[PDB]
Amino acid sequence: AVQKVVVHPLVLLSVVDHFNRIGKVGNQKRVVGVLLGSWQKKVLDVSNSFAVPFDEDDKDDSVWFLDHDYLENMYGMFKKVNARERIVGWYHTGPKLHKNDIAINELMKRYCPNSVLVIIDVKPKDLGLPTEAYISVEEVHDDGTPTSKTFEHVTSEIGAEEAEEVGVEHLLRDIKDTTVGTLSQRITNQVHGLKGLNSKLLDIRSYLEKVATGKLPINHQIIYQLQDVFNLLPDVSLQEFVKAFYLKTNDQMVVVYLASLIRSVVALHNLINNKIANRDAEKKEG
Amino acid sequence: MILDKKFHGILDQGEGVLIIFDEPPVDKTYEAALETIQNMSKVVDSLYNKAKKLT
Amino acid sequence: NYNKAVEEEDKMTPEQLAIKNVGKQDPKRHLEEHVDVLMTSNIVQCLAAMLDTVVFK
Amino acid sequence: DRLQFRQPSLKRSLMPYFLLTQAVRTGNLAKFNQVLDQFGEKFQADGTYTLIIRLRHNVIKTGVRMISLSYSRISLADIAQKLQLDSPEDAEFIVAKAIRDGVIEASINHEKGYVQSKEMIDIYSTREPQLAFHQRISFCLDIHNMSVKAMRFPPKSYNKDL
Amino acid sequence: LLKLFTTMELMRWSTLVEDYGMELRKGSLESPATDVFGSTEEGEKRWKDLKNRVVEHNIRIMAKYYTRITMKRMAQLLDLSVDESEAFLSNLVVNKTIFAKVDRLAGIINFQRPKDPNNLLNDWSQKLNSLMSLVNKTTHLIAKEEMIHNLQ
Amino acid sequence: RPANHRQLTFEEIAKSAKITVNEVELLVMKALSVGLVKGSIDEVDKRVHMTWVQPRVLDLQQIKGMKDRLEFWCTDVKSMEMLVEHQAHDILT
Amino acid sequence: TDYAKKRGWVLGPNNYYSFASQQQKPEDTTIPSTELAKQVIEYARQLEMIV
Repeated sequence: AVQKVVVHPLVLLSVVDHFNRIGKVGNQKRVVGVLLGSWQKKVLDVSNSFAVPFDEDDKDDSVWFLDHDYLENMYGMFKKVNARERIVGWYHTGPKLHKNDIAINELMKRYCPNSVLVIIDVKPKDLGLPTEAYISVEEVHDDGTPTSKTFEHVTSEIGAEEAEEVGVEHLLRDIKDTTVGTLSQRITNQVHGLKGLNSKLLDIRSYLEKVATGKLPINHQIIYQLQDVFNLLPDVSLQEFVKAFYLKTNDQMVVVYLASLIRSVVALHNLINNKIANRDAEKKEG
Repeated sequence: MILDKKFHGILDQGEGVLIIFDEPPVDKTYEAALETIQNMSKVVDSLYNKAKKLT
Repeated sequence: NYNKAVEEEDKMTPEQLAIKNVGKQDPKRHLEEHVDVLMTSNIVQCLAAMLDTVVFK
Repeated sequence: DRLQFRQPSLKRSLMPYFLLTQAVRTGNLAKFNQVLDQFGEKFQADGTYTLIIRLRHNVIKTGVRMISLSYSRISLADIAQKLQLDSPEDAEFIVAKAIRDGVIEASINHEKGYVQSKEMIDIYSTREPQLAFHQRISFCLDIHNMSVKAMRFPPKSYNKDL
Repeated sequence: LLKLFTTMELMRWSTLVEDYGMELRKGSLESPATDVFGSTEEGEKRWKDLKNRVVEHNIRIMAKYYTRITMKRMAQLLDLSVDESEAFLSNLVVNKTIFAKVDRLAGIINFQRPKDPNNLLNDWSQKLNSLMSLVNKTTHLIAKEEMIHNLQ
Repeated sequence: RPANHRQLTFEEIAKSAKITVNEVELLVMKALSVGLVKGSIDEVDKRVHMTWVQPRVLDLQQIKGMKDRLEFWCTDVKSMEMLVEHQAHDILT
Repeated sequence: TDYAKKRGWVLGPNNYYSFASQQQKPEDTTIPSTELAKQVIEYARQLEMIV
C-alpha cells in the first residue's frame, strides 16, 4: 500500500528532547512519543510530534500505560493550531521490539488508523540509519501459523523541508555539502567497505549464532531466498566482462588524454609568467 | 554498395561469407583527436613565446 | 565540447599574448573551469577502482 | 631515412651512405658485398669495419625478416632461390635461426616436409587489451603527471622571489 | 483452447487429427465443422492456415526461450522438410525474425547473442543484478534481525 | 554445484531420468514451463546451463558452505577495506 | 640418451613431441583490478598530495 515514508529531523530532535526532559531518574526506557504526520498522500510525511508519559513494569512486559485524554488534548490543541497534519503512528526509542509492542501498537491501530512504528536508538552510535518504518499489518503465513500483526520494514528517507535545512546548516558549520570531485567522493570511497563490512559482520555473526543456537521460526523460509540470491553471484568468470573492462579502461584512456592535455594547457600561463614577470621586475629593479 | 556504404556488410570469394557489424561510438575519437590537434598549436605557440623570450 | 569550444578561443589568445602582454581585459579565465571539468572527469577514475572492488568481491 | 629534417649537412653526411642504406632492404648478397667496399672510403676508413661486418651477414637476416613480413610457407625453388639460398637444409635451418630469435611468430610443422607458419601479426586490438595498454596507462600517466609536477614546482620557483 | 493458451510444448498434430475428425463426426456439439469445410477450398485454407498458424505460433513461444532447440533437430522432431522450414522462415521474415542469427556453415539458428554492448547490455545486467543483490540483501537482513527480537 | 563450472550437460539429466536425448528438450521445456527455473542455454552442441531455482527445503551442507563462502566474502571485503584504507587514509583522510 | 634425462620429455612413435607450448589460461582480471585500484590510490596521491 505505502512504499516509503519521509521523516523530518524535527521529531528526532524531539527525541533529543526525549533524552533532555528525563530529569535523571534511572529509568531511561523506550519512551513513546505520539508520531504525527501525513498519511494523506501515498508517501508518509512526518512533520512534527509530541510525547506522552509511558510506563511499563520491571518484570512484566505486558503492563503498559498510555492516555487517551492527553492524546485528544495535545492532538486537539495541535489540530487547533494546525489541522493540516493528523495522527498517524508512533515510535519507541528502544533498540528492541518487545512482545508488548503489538498491544501498545494496538491502541493506536484502534483510535488512529493503521499506525506506523519507528524503531530508533537511545544512543546514536549506530553508523546505519537510526529510523526504520515498520508497517503494522497482519500477513498470512505459508507454514499455517495463525495470522498475527507483523512488522515489515518500509524503506525510509530523512528529509528536511526548507527552513530545517537552513537552521541545521547554521547550527553545524562542520558538515560540508555535496562537493563532487576528490573529497566527498573519495571519503565515501574510503569508509564504504567498512559500511558494508559492519553491516554484514554485524549481521552474519549473531545470525550464525541463531543458526546453531536458534529455533522458534526465525523466518526459516527467507533463508532459502536469502542464500539463493546470495548464490546468484557465483564468482563470475569475467570472460564476457573482459571487454567491459576494455570499455571502462578505454573511457579511462579518455580521462588520461583529457587530464594530460588539459593540465598541459594549464602549464602555459605558468611557464610564461614564471620568466616574463621575474626577469622584467628584475631588470627594472636596478 | 558496400563501397558507397549504404549498409553494413563485407563479402568473400573463397568462403562466400557475409558479416554485418557496426560502430556506434563515433564521437569519442573525433573530439579526442581534435582536442589533441587544437592543443598542438597551444603548445607550439607557447614554444614560440618561450623561444622568443629566452633565445 | 566545452573544452574544445574554449580551445577555439585559446587558439586566438597567443596572438594577443604575442602583441600586448600589459594589462588584463578579459574577466574569463579559461583555467579553473577546465580544472573543474577534469575533477568531474576523474569520477571515471575514482569509480573504476570501485568497479574493481565490486568485481573482486 | 632522413625524412622530416631538411639540412644539407646530414644530407652530405649520408651522400656516401645512401646507396648502401637503400641496398639494405632488397638485400642482394654478391652485388652489395662488392658495393660496400667498392666506394668504401670513409665509412670503412671510419675504423675496424665492425657493424658493417655484422651487416654483411645481417643482410640475409633482415631480408628473411622481410620474408617474415611476407607470406608463410617456404618454397624450395621460389623463395629459396629468391633468398639466393638453394638447399632444403639451410632454408629451414636459417629460417629456424630467425625462429630462435623470438622476434617473430611461426609454426614449425612438417606434414609432407613443407614448413608452415601461422605468421600472426595480429595486434592486441580485441586481444587482451586491458593487460596490454594497462602498462601504457600507468607509464603514460606517470610521465604526464610528473609533467604535472613539472608545472607545479617551477611556478613555486616563480613565486619564490615575491 | 488451453493448448493454444500459453507455454506450448511442441505437440503432435496427429493427436489433433482425431480431435478434428470426430469434431466433424459428432453432431452432439459444434455441428458446423462440415460448414468449416463447407467450401471446397476455404476450409482447406483454414486448415493449412491453421496448422501454419500454430506451427508459427509455437516458434514464437520457443523464440522467447534462448534455450537453442537447434532447428535442424527441430525439423527432425517435427517430421517436416527443411525446405518448408525455409518457407517458415519466409513467414518469419515477414513475422519479424529480423533479430536472429543464421548460419552458412551450420543450419542451427540463434535468436539471441546480439553484438552485446557492455555499456548498454552487460551494463544493464550488472546494474539490476548488483543492485537487486544489495537491496534484497538489505531487507530480510533487518527483518530477520527483528524476528530474533521475539525469541527473547 | 554452487560454482566451478556451473554449466552442465544432458547426460547427467538423462542418466538421472533414464530418458532418451530426444525427450530432454521436452523435459527442459517443461522445466521452463513450470517456471521454477529461468535458465536458458546458449549451446549449439548439447549443454545444460542453469540459473535461479529455489532451495525451499533445507541443506545443512549449504548451511555450512553458506557460513564458508559467507565468512570468506566477509574477510575478503574486510581485507580489501583495510588494504585500500591503510595507505588511503594516510594520504587522503 | 642424454636428452631423455636432460629434457625429460615424451618420446613418441618416431617423432619428437612438443608440449607446454602456448597452453596458458589467461588471468582472472581480479588481481590486476586490485593493482589498478592501487593505481587509482596512487592517482589520488600524485594528483592530490601537496594539494
